[PDB]
Amino acid sequence: RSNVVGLIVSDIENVFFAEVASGVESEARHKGYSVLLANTAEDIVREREAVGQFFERRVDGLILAPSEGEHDYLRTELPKTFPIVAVNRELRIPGCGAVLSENVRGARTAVEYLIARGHTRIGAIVGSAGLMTSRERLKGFRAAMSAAGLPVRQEWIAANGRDGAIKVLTGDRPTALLTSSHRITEGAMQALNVLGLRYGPDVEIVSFDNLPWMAFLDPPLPVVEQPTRRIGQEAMRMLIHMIEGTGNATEMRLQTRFVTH
Amino acid sequence: RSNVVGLIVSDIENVFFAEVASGVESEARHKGYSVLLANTAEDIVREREAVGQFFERRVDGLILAPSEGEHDYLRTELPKTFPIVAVNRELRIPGCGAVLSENVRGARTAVEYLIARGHTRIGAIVGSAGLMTSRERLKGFRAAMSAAGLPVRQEWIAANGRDGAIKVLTGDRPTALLTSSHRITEGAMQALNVLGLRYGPDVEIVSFDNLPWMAFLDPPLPVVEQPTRRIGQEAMRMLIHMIEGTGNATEMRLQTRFVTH
Repeated sequence: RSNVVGLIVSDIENVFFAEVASGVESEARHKGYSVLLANTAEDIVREREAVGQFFERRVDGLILAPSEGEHDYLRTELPKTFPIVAVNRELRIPGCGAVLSENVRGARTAVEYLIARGHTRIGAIVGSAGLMTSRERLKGFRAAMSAAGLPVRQEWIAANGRDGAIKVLTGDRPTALLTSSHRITEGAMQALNVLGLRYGPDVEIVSFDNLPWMAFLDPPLPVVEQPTRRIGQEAMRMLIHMIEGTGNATEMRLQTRFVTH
Repeated sequence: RSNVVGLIVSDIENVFFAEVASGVESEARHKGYSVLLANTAEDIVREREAVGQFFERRVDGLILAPSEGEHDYLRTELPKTFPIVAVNRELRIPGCGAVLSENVRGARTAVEYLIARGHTRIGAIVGSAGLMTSRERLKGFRAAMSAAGLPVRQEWIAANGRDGAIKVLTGDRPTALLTSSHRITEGAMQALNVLGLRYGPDVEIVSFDNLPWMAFLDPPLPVVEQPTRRIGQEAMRMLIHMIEGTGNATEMRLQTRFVTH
């Protein structure tokens, strides 16, 4: 009834979220909704403040890219009729929708690709260990390695992640890494030349997130592309259904695609 | 009096604008304003629709990253008392504030660096020829060349820019290029290997925008860093003054810094 929706993002400066936001804004606009923006910069205290601020302003609903931390307040501080849909990371709160990527499958595909190239010492640098995304991407890694009968040393796993990369690469160090996002891939690239190692001959990398600069390297960095704008567009579509009473909250898993270039 | 401000951005998916939006949102929040977001994707017809949409919702004012096109409709379709501050590109409408970078200075500094390295065949790939940013970044280039007594062939100038790069680099082609943003730098990188040329020994590059990937290259790509967050914060600060009657619209030029890595 107000035709305003609240979009709260954990990091607008990260291009993943910016493109999610573009899909949200494009859908809302096509349907005649306005979009209130808040950026939390991964601070849960700010996320809570924006939730309360957006609620008091009586937005019709919230699209939330959650920051790392507890989200129980959402279930006790808000009416059960206030529609929320999460992107990227799930809430695990009854009634809250989620639009999420197929992380397990994408990671398993990326790592198989490395295995098919002849890597056996393969590691993984992920972001914060507690996240749904880190957890599922790590899981895909383990499943690929397991199916190939390749053992995985825990010292090969780390949770920018430059320091993590630097630690796993100064170990029987891996010849290959799965990185869980473009920003971690940045930190891995920083670790290589901190350690004097050579992207390519010394270490190969498969990453999530399809950034143009990854294609400029030699070899081109293979990536798992996430359907960022579609995540945004579908969250807004599910939020609108919830608001106008034409549909339910659900967990939607969207396809990723492996790009080898 | 509503405590809502309209942020209209020409391309939220471009990291430049995402970081400006971040600065705007952080300053609005600190002052108890909310931010409605529109993304135009560089379409002036969408810009005008957002402006009208935001005005009818009675936002207190607008921060506008202008899309290329005519902006006189601002001056005729809005009350003179409606505060507007532009970022990145100026409006040239009486009463509208602007928060811009020091484009001439930063470009001259980057090109002088190339000249101090021993480049004499130096070109420039800029974005759309009309824009204030392209115009000023080109001017800085010419002033550096001039001061060094190095002649510039027009055919070294092009206004992604992959095609423009491909064109200037298949000419007495330059050994170095100024590129006017990270997105143009992507197109020049694309051109290099379309042409079979080598970043480095064949063509060097200085760019605006400080992206982490630029430092992974060999050599590292020197950049003119823009104060993106501060541009957003100050544009919001100016706009708030204008709304609460505590200050005036003006043109602010913000310091950029040259990063060689």
